[PDB]
Amino acid sequence: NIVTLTRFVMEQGRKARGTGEMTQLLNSLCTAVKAISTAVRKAGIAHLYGIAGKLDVLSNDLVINVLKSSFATCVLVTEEDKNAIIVEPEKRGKYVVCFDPLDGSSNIDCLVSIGTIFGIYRKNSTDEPSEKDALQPGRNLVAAGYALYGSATMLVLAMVNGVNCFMLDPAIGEFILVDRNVKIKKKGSIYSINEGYAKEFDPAITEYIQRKKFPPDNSAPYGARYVGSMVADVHRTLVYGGIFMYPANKKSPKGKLRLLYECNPMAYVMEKAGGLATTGKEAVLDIVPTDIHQRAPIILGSPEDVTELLEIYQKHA
Amino acid sequence: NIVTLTRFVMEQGRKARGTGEMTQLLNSLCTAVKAISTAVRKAGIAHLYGIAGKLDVLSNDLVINVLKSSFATCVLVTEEDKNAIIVEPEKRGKYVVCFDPLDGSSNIDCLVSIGTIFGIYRKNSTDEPSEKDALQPGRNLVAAGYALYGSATMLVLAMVNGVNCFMLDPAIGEFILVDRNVKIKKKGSIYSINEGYAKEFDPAITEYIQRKKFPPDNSAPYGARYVGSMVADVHRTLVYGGIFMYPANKKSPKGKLRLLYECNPMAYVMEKAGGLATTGKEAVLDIVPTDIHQRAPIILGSPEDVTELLEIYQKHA
Amino acid sequence: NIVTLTRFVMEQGRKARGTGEMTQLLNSLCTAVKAISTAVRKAGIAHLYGIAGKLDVLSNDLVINVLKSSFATCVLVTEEDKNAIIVEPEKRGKYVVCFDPLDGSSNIDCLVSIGTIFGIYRKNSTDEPSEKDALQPGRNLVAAGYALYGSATMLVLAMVNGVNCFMLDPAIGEFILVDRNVKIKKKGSIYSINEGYAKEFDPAITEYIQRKKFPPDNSAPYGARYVGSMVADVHRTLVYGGIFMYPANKKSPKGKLRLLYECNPMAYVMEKAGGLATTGKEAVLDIVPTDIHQRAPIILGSPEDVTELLEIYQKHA
Amino acid sequence: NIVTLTRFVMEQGRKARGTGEMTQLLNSLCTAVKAISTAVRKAGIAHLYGIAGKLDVLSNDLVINVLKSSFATCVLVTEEDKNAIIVEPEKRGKYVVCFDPLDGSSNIDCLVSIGTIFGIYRKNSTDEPSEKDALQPGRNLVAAGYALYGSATMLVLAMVNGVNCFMLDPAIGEFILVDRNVKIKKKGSIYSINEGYAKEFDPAITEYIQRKKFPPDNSAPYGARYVGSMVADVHRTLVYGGIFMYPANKKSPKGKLRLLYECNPMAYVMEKAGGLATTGKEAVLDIVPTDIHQRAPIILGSPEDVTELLEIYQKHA
Ligand SMILES: Nc1ncnc2c1ncn2[C@@H]1O[C@H](COP(=O)(O)O)[C@@H](O)[C@H]1O
Ligand SMILES: Nc1ncnc2c1ncn2[C@@H]1O[C@H](COP(=O)(O)O)[C@@H](O)[C@H]1O
Ligand SMILES: Nc1ncnc2c1ncn2[C@@H]1O[C@H](COP(=O)(O)O)[C@@H](O)[C@H]1O
Ligand SMILES: Nc1ncnc2c1ncn2[C@@H]1O[C@H](COP(=O)(O)O)[C@@H](O)[C@H]1O
Ligand SMILES: O=P(O)(O)OC[C@@H]1O[C@H](COP(=O)(O)O)[C@@H](O)[C@@H]1O
Ligand SMILES: O=P(O)(O)OC[C@@H]1O[C@H](COP(=O)(O)O)[C@@H](O)[C@@H]1O
Ligand SMILES: O=P(O)(O)OC[C@@H]1O[C@H](COP(=O)(O)O)[C@@H](O)[C@@H]1O
Ligand SMILES: O=P(O)(O)OC[C@@H]1O[C@H](COP(=O)(O)O)[C@@H](O)[C@@H]1O
Ligand SMILES: [Mn+2]
Ligand SMILES: [Mn+2]
Ligand SMILES: [Mn+2]
Ligand SMILES: [Mn+2]
Ligand SMILES: [Mn+2]
Ligand SMILES: [Mn+2]
Ligand SMILES: [Mn+2]
Ligand SMILES: [Mn+2]
Repeated sequence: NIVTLTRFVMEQGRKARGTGEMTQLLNSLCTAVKAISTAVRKAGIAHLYGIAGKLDVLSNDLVINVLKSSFATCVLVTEEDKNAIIVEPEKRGKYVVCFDPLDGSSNIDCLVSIGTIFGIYRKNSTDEPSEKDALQPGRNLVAAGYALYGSATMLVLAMVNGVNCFMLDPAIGEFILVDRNVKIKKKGSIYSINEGYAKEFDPAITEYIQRKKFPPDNSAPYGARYVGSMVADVHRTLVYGGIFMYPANKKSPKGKLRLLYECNPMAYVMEKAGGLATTGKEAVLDIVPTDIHQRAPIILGSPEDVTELLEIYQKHA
Repeated sequence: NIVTLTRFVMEQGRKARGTGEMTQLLNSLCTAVKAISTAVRKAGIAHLYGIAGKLDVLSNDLVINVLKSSFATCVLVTEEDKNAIIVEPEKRGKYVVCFDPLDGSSNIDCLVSIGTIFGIYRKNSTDEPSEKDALQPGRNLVAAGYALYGSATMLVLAMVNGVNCFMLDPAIGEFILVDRNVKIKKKGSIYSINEGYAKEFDPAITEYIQRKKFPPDNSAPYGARYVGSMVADVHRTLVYGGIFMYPANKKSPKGKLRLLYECNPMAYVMEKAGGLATTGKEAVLDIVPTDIHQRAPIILGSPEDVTELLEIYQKHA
Repeated sequence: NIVTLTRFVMEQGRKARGTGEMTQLLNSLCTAVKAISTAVRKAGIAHLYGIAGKLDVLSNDLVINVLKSSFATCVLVTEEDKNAIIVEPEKRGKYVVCFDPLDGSSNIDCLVSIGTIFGIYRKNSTDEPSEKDALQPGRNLVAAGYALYGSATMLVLAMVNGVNCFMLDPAIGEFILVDRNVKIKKKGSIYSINEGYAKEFDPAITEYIQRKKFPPDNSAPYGARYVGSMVADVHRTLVYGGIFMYPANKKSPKGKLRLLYECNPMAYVMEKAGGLATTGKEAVLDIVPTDIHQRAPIILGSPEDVTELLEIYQKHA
Repeated sequence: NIVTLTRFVMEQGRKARGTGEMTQLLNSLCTAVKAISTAVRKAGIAHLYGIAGKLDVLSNDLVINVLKSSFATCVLVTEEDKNAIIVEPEKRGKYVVCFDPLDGSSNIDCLVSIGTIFGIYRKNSTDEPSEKDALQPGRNLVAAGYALYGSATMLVLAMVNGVNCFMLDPAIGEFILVDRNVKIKKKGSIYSINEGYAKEFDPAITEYIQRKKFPPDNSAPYGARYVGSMVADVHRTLVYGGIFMYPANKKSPKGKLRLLYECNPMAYVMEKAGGLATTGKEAVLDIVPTDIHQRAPIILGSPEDVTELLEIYQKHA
């Protein structure tokens, strides 16, 4: 028998004996992702083209409104907003959601895969809700995941007991569990980084890449892929294995990727799947935020590949 | 005042005083592509998962039957078929069609952007049609193009008069003309190649790559992108500018990409767009095929970038 | 802020402090209706028509499998099955569902509106579940409603606190609450019956109809409508007002419509909306079943119209 | 070996050595109907309901702009417009098109089946186009038909060679030919009329109705059906057989149905299908219009049923 995301979430919330506050939140997210998927695939575009009678601003408004109406949140952090968003008391819930409504928005014009990233924290210090409430290490995540709008739409949800992937059936608007308890390969054979910044890479990265192209033991070099869309690159890593890197350089001394809504959620997903997610010096999830839009270096993927690179880092210390 | 593919193809058939056989063909292509797009986004997967108690193969069948049902074709060449398909004399038309029904199939599991590529030739001769009718240099192409199933489904059609882009509106099942008479940029800022093969590159490629990462005139380096699906990489090249490369290496000293249904259509779109497509030695469209599944090295993109690499190819000539 | 069926159901289940067993059941139904709607609108028909590579049997299999997997039911009664269906212990829940998967199936060939009807009972006598468990008067319904596949798809759900209508947005696969706490007009102006059986009508009906066409006080006669699909006729009644009748005659001495899955659910819906639902002699909901496929005469609609007819019945007694 | 509307219309244009102007027109109609169908099934309603913070009018605009964008029309007559629409000489073609963009609009709130009706005339004359160009008897129709938005969306197209039915596959946005060269039954078993007007009927209608309920030769009575939407009632008549009637009464001694865009197209489809369409006195197609919004009585359906009533009309002549 088939398993939909709606059934799964509910069953899990029943086992966890929750009051159903999180369940509603996860039901709101799902509805939000289906709506973004539809707009991304361009339904109704003929109307812009005069059969007479913006995509990340819309996506932002969809996540915000749908999360608010779930009555399960109190603090919202969007890549698109400068400050955290405090929900009105009338709609307050106990959850804090950090999300990137549409990641890889430069790529929209080229029809490159894009996605939505989200991380959910439980408000802990019960004071008037505020920004500080979102400043929690990723180790404190109740749930995280992402929706990828690629050749098909997929939702990857990670929670304490594992990672699960749901495929969207757009004919009936239901996500079907297609992969249960996902685990990443120990060792991969694809590395993914923008080599256009080779001139600014630290020595460890430099040595790593060279080791991938020209392996000491004459083995096969790793294949290279770099879609340029984090959700897409990270999704291929999780599913196929390998390592993804966006280390610090010059144009980004602390990395380009934001911690709250890009790095933490993917680090969480990777960890539950049996992979590693480091900064080069430290685990991404243990970092204590100081700014909601903070950036952080990130290297994630199969444990052996990440370990190997980490060995090289120590070597240059 | 909206232009749909169906309206466009008809007007063009009228201006060219065609008998309507090529229009019927292009209409059948539009229909096959809409059908493939739908199976790619997974409409109906719930049934596979028992809601009531391959893709590469389905795509081939869709194109083949839809094309045959057009009564405008005599010879069909597919990446999936060892031998060329000769049409039943009952449905035999005068067009030769070369296609790759689903390119990037290995990427399906990762949900990377995939696509369909086709090149149309007019049967030149008067004897029984045969494989030999497809063996024409790409310079003889009547029409060529591709459909990209990415975040949105797009059809790019190139003919003598130029290149046009049609976005699929999945709500009404109609391709809408969104970019007319497209021209690639003279010079881009992105290079695209699988650097996992560095060990295998000839000295000209190696030096070019080096010039892009460490510019000798101290100009900003190029960004790197390599989705891993030709249609996706080329489509980004066409719209954003830059260069795409898949030169020869241990993986066949002859290149990986197939000439008839991958390189030619793309070389044809590029040239019509004001760009270049070369093997490093000769222009792709001028190669006289000798085998329907003949591979060939290819470099395409903005003219200035392609000419720069051609010069390096000279310097090592 | 918008309200989806998924949110609404959950919120209601939280207020009712249910263990979430019914909530899952209602979530399963919703998924089932979206799947039937898609098949009814003919998605994928091109495949039957050879773009190379039953509707009530399918609908039946969809309801059954989806209800079973909800783990919330123990007894299923379908118009399509001779005997009640006893769920395996592994999947048992406390609910009994009586449904007509696709009503108005003759009408399929003519594209006439069709629908799904369902009534839900709570297993009371806790013995090994069986048919007798379904033999409960409709007054014992926990929930009932229907999905109408007309110009648009709608789900009408009735429960103890009222009637609510949800419109299906097929772009995102979500039912949106569009009408809250529905109440029928006191008096209507449309009567609906198959006058083709005039020769077999009892005197009361005969007098009623004649009173509608030739009103004693020279008022405007009632308009007449008779789609021939109960869900469609009953839905226009509920929404617009009036009276619907399928009384006993000769070819059907006890009426044609079945009590468990056609009469009870619509009587329940009508009652919560402030309308009446009689047999001519008695209220439909108070009848105690003796057979699962039992038939029963039915007259329902606005209270004044039904009362008026009931007065006439008493008159001929 | 599947036939899509687009393929069919093209082949027919080719067999008739058309210049392709009528084909462009029929293609624009197919596109408008797909667009209307989508707005009817409510795709996107979630937006109306604030998911991110008329129908009659939208339908008119869709048909009007899509038709004008065809460059095959000079005069457009719509039920919604007081005056005929004269096309800008820049887009002026030679076709006159009469349509009711959304028939049964009052039924929208009840979700009853609704439809689009059109009749196409060839402008016969050489002076400035005007309203007067639409005033041709229906016998002069080049093409006529309708789209029914019911449980599935169907397009019925009638031309000189016959009547064909195309079912819309909303998954790929393509009409598929499912019923070829349709012929109505000689005699049916269903009559369709609004008996709420009994008080107003002329003696011929009254007697006929009486013959159907109480057959003088003791044969089975006719079943009654009256959805209340012409396209729905007529479409059922065409496919299942029988008779449909909307004679004159207090509601205009001239009938309710409009001649140019409701009666003629339907009379034309019926006649091409081997049936009859009469006002009781004359055939509908032979009436010479005098006003674009001229109403006319109509009776159509199986020939034997229509001839029986015509005889009664004689008996009271
Ligand atoms: N849908 C669910 N899936 C997984 N865990 C859940 C679910 N619902 C609740 N829980 C867990 O129970 C806690 C409290 O639930 P709640 O009352 O809904 O806020 C959450 O923070 C989770 O830790
Ligand atoms: N739809 C069309 N678009 C562009 N060119 C066309 C079209 N139809 C025909 N032509 C051209 O006219 C030639 C003959 O058309 P045909 O008679 O249909 O085989 C083609 O090979 C093209 O060169
Ligand atoms: N989704 C809901 N909507 C309305 N009432 C509910 C809901 N869930 C539970 N209830 C009520 O609570 C009872 C027991 O709930 P349950 O434990 O889910 O079986 C049901 O039989 C209803 O009476
Ligand atoms: N697609 C078509 N289907 C059927 N008949 C057509 C078609 N196109 C043209 N014809 C016929 O040929 C005539 C002239 O066509 P046209 O030159 O396109 O205006 C029409 O008025 C019809 O009588
Ligand atoms: O548009 P966003 O939200 O800023 O995302 C762009 C990000 O940019 C990274 C790649 O940027 P580079 O061009 O520097 O490689 C990705 O992996 C992220 O998706
Ligand atoms: O379409 P195909 O026949 O399945 O081939 C996939 C191709 O493979 C190339 C990538 O190959 P590498 O892994 O060798 O870079 C792409 O650029 C093309 O999409
Ligand atoms: O196909 P079903 O499930 O038997 O439904 C037909 C029923 O039949 C009634 C009308 O039948 P008559 O032809 O006797 O009026 C409706 O109101 C019901 O929908
Ligand atoms: O399409 P319109 O202009 O809105 O008219 C609706 C029509 O109205 C007739 C029904 O009228 P009565 O209520 O008078 O039977 C139908 O048969 C037609 O669909
Ligand atoms: Mn963003
Ligand atoms: Mn981002
Ligand atoms: Mn292929
Ligand atoms: Mn290929
Ligand atoms: Mn049934
Ligand atoms: Mn039934
Ligand atoms: Mn109208
Ligand atoms: Mn009308």
